[PDB]
Amino acid sequence: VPQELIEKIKLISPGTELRKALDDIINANFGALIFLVDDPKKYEDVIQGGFWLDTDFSAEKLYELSKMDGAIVLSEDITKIYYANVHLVPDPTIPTGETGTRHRTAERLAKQTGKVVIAVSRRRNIISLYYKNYKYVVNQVDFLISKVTQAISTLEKYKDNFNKLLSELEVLELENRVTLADVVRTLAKGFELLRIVEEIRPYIVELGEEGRLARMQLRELTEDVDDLLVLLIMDYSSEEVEEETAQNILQDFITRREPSPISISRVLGYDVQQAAQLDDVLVSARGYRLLKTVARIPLSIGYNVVRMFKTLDQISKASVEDLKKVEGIGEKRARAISESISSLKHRKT
Amino acid sequence: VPQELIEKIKLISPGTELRKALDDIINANFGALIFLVDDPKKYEDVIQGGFWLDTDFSAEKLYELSKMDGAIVLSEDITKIYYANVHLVPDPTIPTGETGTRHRTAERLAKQTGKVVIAVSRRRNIISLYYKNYKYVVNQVDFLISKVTQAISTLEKYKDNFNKLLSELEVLELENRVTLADVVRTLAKGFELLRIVEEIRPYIVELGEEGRLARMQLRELTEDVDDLLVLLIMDYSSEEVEEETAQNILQDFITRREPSPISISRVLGYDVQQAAQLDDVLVSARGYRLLKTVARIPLSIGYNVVRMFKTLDQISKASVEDLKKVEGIGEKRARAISESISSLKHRKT
Amino acid sequence: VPQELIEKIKLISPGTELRKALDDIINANFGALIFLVDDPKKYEDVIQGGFWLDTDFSAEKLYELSKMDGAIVLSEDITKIYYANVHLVPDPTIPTGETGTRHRTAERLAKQTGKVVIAVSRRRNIISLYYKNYKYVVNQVDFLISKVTQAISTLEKYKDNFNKLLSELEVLELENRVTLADVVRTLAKGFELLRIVEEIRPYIVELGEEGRLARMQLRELTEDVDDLLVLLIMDYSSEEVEEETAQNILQDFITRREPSPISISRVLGYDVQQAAQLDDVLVSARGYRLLKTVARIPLSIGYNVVRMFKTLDQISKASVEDLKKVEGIGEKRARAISESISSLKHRKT
Amino acid sequence: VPQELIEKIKLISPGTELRKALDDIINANFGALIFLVDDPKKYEDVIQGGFWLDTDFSAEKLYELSKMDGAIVLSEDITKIYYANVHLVPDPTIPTGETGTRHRTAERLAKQTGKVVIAVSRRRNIISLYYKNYKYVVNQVDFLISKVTQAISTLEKYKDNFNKLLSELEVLELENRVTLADVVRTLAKGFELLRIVEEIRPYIVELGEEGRLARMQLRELTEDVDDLLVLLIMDYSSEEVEEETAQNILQDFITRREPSPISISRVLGYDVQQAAQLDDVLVSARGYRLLKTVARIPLSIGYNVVRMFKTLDQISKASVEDLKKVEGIGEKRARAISESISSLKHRKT
Ligand SMILES: Nc1ncnc2c1ncn2[C@@H]1O[C@@H]2COP(=O)(O)O[C@H]3[C@@H](O)[C@H](n4cnc5c(N)ncnc54)O[C@@H]3COP(=O)(O)O[C@H]2[C@H]1O
Ligand SMILES: Nc1ncnc2c1ncn2[C@@H]1O[C@@H]2COP(=O)(O)O[C@H]3[C@@H](O)[C@H](n4cnc5c(N)ncnc54)O[C@@H]3COP(=O)(O)O[C@H]2[C@H]1O
Ligand SMILES: Nc1ncnc2c1ncn2[C@@H]1O[C@@H]2COP(=O)(O)O[C@H]3[C@@H](O)[C@H](n4cnc5c(N)ncnc54)O[C@@H]3COP(=O)(O)O[C@H]2[C@H]1O
Ligand SMILES: Nc1ncnc2c1ncn2[C@@H]1O[C@@H]2COP(=O)(O)O[C@H]3[C@@H](O)[C@H](n4cnc5c(N)ncnc54)O[C@@H]3COP(=O)(O)O[C@H]2[C@H]1O
Repeated sequence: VPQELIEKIKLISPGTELRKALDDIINANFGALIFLVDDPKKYEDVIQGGFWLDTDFSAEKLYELSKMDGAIVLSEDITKIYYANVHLVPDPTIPTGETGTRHRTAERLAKQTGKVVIAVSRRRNIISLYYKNYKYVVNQVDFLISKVTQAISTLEKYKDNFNKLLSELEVLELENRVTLADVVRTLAKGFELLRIVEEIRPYIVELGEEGRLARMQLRELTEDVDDLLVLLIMDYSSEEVEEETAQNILQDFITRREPSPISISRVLGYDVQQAAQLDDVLVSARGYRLLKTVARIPLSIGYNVVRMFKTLDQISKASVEDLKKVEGIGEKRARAISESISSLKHRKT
Repeated sequence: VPQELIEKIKLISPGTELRKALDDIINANFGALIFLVDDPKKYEDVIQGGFWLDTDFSAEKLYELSKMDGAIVLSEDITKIYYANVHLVPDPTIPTGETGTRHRTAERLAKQTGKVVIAVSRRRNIISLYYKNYKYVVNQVDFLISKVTQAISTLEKYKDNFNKLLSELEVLELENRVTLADVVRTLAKGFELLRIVEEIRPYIVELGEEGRLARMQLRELTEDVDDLLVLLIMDYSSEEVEEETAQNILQDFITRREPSPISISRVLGYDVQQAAQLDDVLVSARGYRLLKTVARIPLSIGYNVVRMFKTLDQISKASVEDLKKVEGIGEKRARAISESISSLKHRKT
Repeated sequence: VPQELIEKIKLISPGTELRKALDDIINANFGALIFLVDDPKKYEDVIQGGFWLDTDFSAEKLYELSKMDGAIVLSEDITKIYYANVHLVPDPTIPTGETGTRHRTAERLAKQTGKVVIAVSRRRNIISLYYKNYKYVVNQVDFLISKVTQAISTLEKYKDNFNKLLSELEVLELENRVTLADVVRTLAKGFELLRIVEEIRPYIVELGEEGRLARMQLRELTEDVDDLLVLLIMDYSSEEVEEETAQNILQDFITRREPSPISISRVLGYDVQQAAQLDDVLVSARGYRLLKTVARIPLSIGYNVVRMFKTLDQISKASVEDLKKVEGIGEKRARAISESISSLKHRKT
Repeated sequence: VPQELIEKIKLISPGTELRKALDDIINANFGALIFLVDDPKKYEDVIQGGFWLDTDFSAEKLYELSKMDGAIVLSEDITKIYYANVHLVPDPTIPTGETGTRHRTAERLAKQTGKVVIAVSRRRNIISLYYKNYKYVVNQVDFLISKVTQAISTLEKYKDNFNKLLSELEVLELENRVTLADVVRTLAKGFELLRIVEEIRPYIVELGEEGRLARMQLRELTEDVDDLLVLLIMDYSSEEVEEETAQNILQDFITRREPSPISISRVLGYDVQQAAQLDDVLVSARGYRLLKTVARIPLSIGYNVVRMFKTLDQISKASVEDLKKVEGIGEKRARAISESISSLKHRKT
């Protein structure tokens, strides 16, 4: 959805004065045809009759004016009401796939002028926004909340399964018994979880102010998921991979590519044919995930540790003395690494 | 519910153009009587007057036409609108249990012609679909979402209890202190959980496109439950049982038979009279569940392991050398089996 | 709420044909005044004019008849429609606190005849049922579902807190460091949880068929809570207490008495003044809870074990030989008791 | 929101007879203009015509009277209905930002008389309450329940994350490996959780009787959170801090100040510049949290223990003999402290 169009959508999103007025118009079953222009004098060819108002905008004024037949003309920033009860006359030759005089008029005028035109039928509760060659149907909050609440509840389920796969993989990592199947399975669920987030995003935006709690819920649920997926990619990719490259891997599986077993294993650098082979491939974590998230060791410094010990397994066997031989690790970071790992092994395994 | 009827239901399920039109008809309180035929010329005996249109179908056209009294005649694939404002005259002698001219007309015409007839009253919000001798009442999405959301919330509860019973049984299995009561109790909850899924299924289908999130939620919640139940049956049945036979046991308790303690113990091969005897019967897991789900050993190969060690208890005491004496188990699978079991015992017990 | 009245409520609960008709009447904004009698000939003094029908009842017939002014007279079992469009004339001297002719008429007639009278106003969506001197207002399903869904969600919260208190008490029990405060705190939450269940019960009943999922949810959530509370009472009461007596203690705190710290400690047999003293009183579990729920030892036999070992602490130190000296405990039950306890200590502590 | 205004809001909150009447007025689309005064005789200058009633108030009476045009005059405590169908004539010169005769009249009269004036338009479902220079818009229960249910669901998410941070910090505390980052992160989530509670509070109040379940849910979810945050502040502040001072720290971050890392660390007494330095600062718990919440040692006595051992780490190494050297700790409290700590270390680490 183009950004130039997303900007216009904000104009009638829950929270704005304009939307408050449109909600009331809908509740009263009045119809509405609103034309947003900047220079009223320049549309004497498409705007006919009505009353010249040139007054300050307000939700109550718009509502009251919508009681009359015809269209209302507002300024682009919704600060002035220019005309009311006007007859809009766009070029009849302009193609339109709309039905009815009001919507056909709205699409034609928007295409002809490159301006925003809002239409509301008397019987229905949707707001149709036309801008240039675009058409966006805005829904009432109740419909949006139902979809968003369902999506969140769905996300909770995926997240619960992600957490179980993660704790299981954690045990396998600490014991160095991880297979490519385990890794890919965890990444797959992580990619599916973030995809759901991406798909509900437009619903959230459209909710405007009414989407505050929904946003907070999405944040609490998916907080550090992205980072976690990036660290897993770095820890299990066939060959050393830069963080940015890992983040790009993530972005691709979250939008373009499809998170299938073989496909994920393929992008990780493993030449696998059948998904049954995944259980056959053994892999050892580099150690980034634990070093950063648990030992609180910056990636730039974690590279150094991996460069020397190569795997988490070796890192877990290294003494403080051993660890201090690494650039960037003093008695403090050496203790943190050593202690955080020995603590997890004892508690988890 | 016959499949030939489920096909017709899809025609007016959320997502289709036809349903979009019917939703609008309902919202406007217009009534509707739609007849779906393939060869319009062949019904001159039941179709009278009106206007011959023979035009391409669209939701807006259907809606506009429903403003007139009478019936609308569409093509079976909903691509053409043949007539509008017609008088439908089915045989008056045909039996009908419907009330009112419109619904009695619809049921008679559907029975007389073997075709689909859709009726909508002006005052109510349900869609009545008649086909041959069938009648299916389709509900609005809001009603369906309420029932489905409740069922899912209910499933979450059953699943939480299933998970607790499973972790408890896991401890008992690793310690070899399982009784027939423990097994049957876990299977019972598992059968009750899947039954709920089966009962909400028609609601999900009827939701059409609006049932996407609901489906994803059901999948995340019951993902590997079926497999798990089949493996339990294989591990605790009185005598060795094939997977297919286990899957058939599952299908029966999920639809036909009732998951009562004694009944489940009976089908497992145990001659028990009172449910109080279940706590008295000791049983030892064959080992399939752990071998497949944890060691990732294919059932065909797990049979071999069980054939030799007979029980999970013995399998847990076998060394890698011991395990490698089995056909299909090399140093890799022997390690996986041995390590995965010793890890669970240490962590869980 | 009297049972004789609960019986009449069932007549118009979701699921019945009568309620289906009333729902439609409400949806159409028609009013309704229904009189349920067994012998129509015997009310010529309160029933005037209208049409004598004496026909079989059906939802559609009732609905159609409600289009006329006046009242409808049905048979008590809702199988016949006796009159329609009648004028009901109860004694004007009978006291009534209702407003409007229809509701004042309904209450007077119900009091005068001891029969059921149902009233529905044209503008509102509630069903008012009058029977003798009772009046019950039945609500639409949507209102009931909202309250019930909220209550269940609330129960989930109390249950989560109950579970945390229980696992904490479990640790304390296995270690024999329980104080009267710990016990009372757990019982209090358990009494509050079951009370909520008792308060939502009428809402559930009133939901009729539409309350199936709600019931299943309440069952899964509070399944073995009652038993658990009874066993705790038996394990921590100051002096040995019979099961029935424990169940009566439970029933009282779930309805009559208020679950306050001191009050619960008082009824347990402990003479405590301030709630601050609770942390000062040390108590040792008899062992019933663990013996029955974990070792699967019947209470009649558990009494024997307690009679000899006195406390769970001693029971946990007893060998199989020691345990077998008890009446009712053989090598099987001795092993179960010994093994189940040693397993919990190892896993939990 | 001023308390003098909150008092007036209660007058029309769900549960009151007045609100029951207003809900009905709204459902019937009747309008309403209600004036609440104590001495009717004293407003002959703003009250004109209508009917003098001087009768007892009831919901049905108010409803019936609202069918007439004009205003209704009630007594301040809602016990009497003084006038009906009156013309209200407040001073036209008084400033008003309202639209329409009814709302402009209501705001003017409330400002002019310092009394409560309630306005309801025929088309909308909100109740507008005017009092002196205040204006409060009351919403229907369905709107409030949706917001409250969302907020609670959001709180559940924050609480789940708080619990995970707490268990993680618990491990770090028992092992004495806590950094200022860990502490601040936990406090931040705790401050964000309580803030949400504070923001939903007005919605809860406005729900009146319909907010009972909502309140119970908020209580179960945030039960001992405040105490826990206060104890953390006491355990990790740079210098010894009194409980009251800790509670004041809490109140500030829950309303005035913003819970940002550096800001929280700053108020704790640590001179930190960048949030990256937090991971660099090591801190040791005083021991209050564990002493009070786990050992059940009063803060007044816990001060003594800390005064001597200084840190939880030292407290965990102290023998019963060592602990008994402290004022206020006998064999009982010494055992509780020693045993509760050794139990946590064994179970958690
Ligand atoms: N060129 C044409 N071709 C065929 N029929 C025509 C027509 N012009 C007017 N009508 C018929 O008259 C109806 C009502 O016209 P009206 O101006 O009151 O009431 C109108 C008007 O207030 C507004 N509206 C529609 N087009 C407009 C425009 N170009 N400019 C300003 N307002 C418009 O929307 C209302 C409803 O529109 P709707 O089509 O549902 O309803 C239309 C339509 O059935
Ligand atoms: N054979 C008969 N016996 C008794 N009464 C008769 C009748 N034929 C017509 N009516 C009376 O006239 C009403 C309205 O007829 P209408 O054609 O406008 O309005 C009709 C019509 O547009 C449509 N409809 C019903 N039957 C139809 C049919 N066989 N073919 C096409 N349209 C039909 O449904 C609308 C409402 O039907 P509804 O029964 O509620 O309402 C009926 C009914 O009360
Ligand atoms: N004794 C009386 N005193 C004062 N006013 C009187 C009255 N009798 C009749 N009315 C006035 O006439 C209105 C409509 O009478 P209606 O019979 O059409 O329409 C009635 C009638 O169909 C039904 N209904 C009420 N009482 C009934 C009864 N005793 N028997 C059968 N039907 C009754 O409920 C409808 C609405 O009742 P509602 O009171 O709202 O509306 C009443 C009321 O304002
Ligand atoms: N001074 C004035 N300036 C301009 N127009 C005037 C006016 N006085 C009356 N009207 C016009 O008459 C309409 C209806 O008057 P009404 O008394 O029936 O019906 C009224 C009345 O029952 C009530 N209401 C409004 N102001 C009131 C007041 N000061 N005292 C008592 N009742 C009032 O609210 C109803 C609707 O008010 P609404 O303004 O929507 O509708 C008003 C308005 O369009």
